[PDB]
Order: sequence, then C-alpha cells, then structure tokens
Amino acid sequence: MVGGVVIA
Amino acid sequence: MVGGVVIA
Repeated sequence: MVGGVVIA
Repeated sequence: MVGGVVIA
C-alpha cells in the first residue's frame, strides 16, 4: 500500500 | 507500505 498526501 | 504526508 503506497499513499502520498500534500497540503500546500 | 510506503507513506508520505506534507503540510508546507
């Protein structure tokens, strides 16, 4: 499981 | 598993 999250 | 979170 490979997850990526950006708040910017 | 591979997890990344950015708040910037």
